[PDB]
Amino acid sequence: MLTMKDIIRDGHPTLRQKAAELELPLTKEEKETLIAMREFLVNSQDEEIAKRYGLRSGVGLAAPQINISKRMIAVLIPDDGSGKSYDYMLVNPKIVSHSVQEAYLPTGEGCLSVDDNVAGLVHRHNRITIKAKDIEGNDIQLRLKGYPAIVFQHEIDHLNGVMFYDHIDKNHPLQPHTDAVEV
Ligand SMILES: O=C(O)C[C@@H](Cc1ccccc1)C(=O)SCC(=O)c1ccccc1
Ligand code: NI
Repeated sequence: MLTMKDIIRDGHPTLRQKAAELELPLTKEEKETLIAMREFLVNSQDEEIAKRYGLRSGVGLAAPQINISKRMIAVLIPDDGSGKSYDYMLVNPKIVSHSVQEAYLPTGEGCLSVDDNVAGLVHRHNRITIKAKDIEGNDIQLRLKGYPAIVFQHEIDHLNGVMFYDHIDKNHPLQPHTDAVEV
């Protein structure tokens, strides 16, 4: 199983690479790492197993963060109120379309690869559409609004070597952009 000593840290140059597109079907090794990625999130969201392996809680993980410069991500966003959950393992994900309307988390964002908390808003597209491949090479099209949209944008950002904190306005970090929804 993956643990925190697998996650590489801010300053590591793999995080600033642009990750390569995978050929299909995937290799057994590639499937294993994507499955594990998911298992990490699951594990980090169990209070006992996180206690035991000192896992920080995660809802998203990009392969670059375990130092694998390939275009795959996992997302595991448990129910939390509404009856929507999000358990996706995606290969070569791509945002094909999005809203003009931006959204943001009022308390900013976090990143497993980052150890300081960093205050500042990260404006994102409130709605998105992603085309991707699943772990068996079948086709996925996701329509996402709100928190999931942000989460998946966060992880996609990782594949282009973009960190959430690059989106912070230097001089007015807590200033909402006009007409942006708070999530
Ligand atoms: O480090 C990562 O890339 C994963 C990260 C992504 C993230 C996206 C959008 C906003 C904040 C962070 C996290 O999953 S941080 C953990 C988290 O937000 C959480 C987990 C369980 C319960 C409540 C919150
Ligand atoms: Ni991150």
